[PDB]
Amino acid sequence: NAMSANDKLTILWTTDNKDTVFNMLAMYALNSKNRGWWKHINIILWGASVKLVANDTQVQTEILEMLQSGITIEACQDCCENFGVASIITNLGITVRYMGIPLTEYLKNGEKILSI
Repeated sequence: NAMSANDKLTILWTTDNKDTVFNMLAMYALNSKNRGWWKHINIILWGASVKLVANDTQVQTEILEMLQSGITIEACQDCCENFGVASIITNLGITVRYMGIPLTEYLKNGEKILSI
């Protein structure tokens, strides 16, 4: 059946704790992608994290490196619109879309999801 069933990691990134963002989340995602530990890595920006990414240039630098490595990053469009940052987030190369259906599907499909 499925040809990639154990090859994708999803991270639900809600935290705005910079220590955890830099030293756990970005470091593991980048190394995983670059070394082939995970063939596919998707990061969902939803919650306090959306404000952090919009406002913090050091975090933006990490976002750009992650995107360059082939990690996909999508942000909750409701959050982006409520916080007034959709243009900023889109301009970083992050996909902005309504996230309710996607998250539901990821969970229903039995994805491996680290909720940070």
